Amino acid sequence: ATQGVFTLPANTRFGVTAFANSSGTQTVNVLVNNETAATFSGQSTNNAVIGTQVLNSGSSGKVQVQVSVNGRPSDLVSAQVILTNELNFALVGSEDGTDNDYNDAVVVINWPLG
Ligand SMILES: [Ca+2]
Ligand SMILES: [Ca+2]
Repeated sequence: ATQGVFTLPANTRFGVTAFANSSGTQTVNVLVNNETAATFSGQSTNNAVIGTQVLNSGSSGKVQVQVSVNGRPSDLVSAQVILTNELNFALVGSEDGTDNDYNDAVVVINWPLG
């Protein structure tokens, strides 16, 4: 199925944070309104934060995460969790290789902020 796409409440601030666990340099692209809204890049094998930023959900609430390593799109897994009907986590893992640890770039989106 389509992965890494999440519908957020409109005009809502959310945080997006990316970690790396791979030999390769990860390029995390965050699209709000089908237009690019933030880009994280970095390399780590120790869960290093390669980016963190607060964005606004925009008119449509459509937020998309895309991961590529060396210009090759990683395979994505994703899901959304809601705790006490109020605290939202949009979760993405990605695989750039063959071991299928899906942690090569990990992306968390959380809202609401404040
Ligand atoms: Ca991997
Ligand atoms: Ca890995």
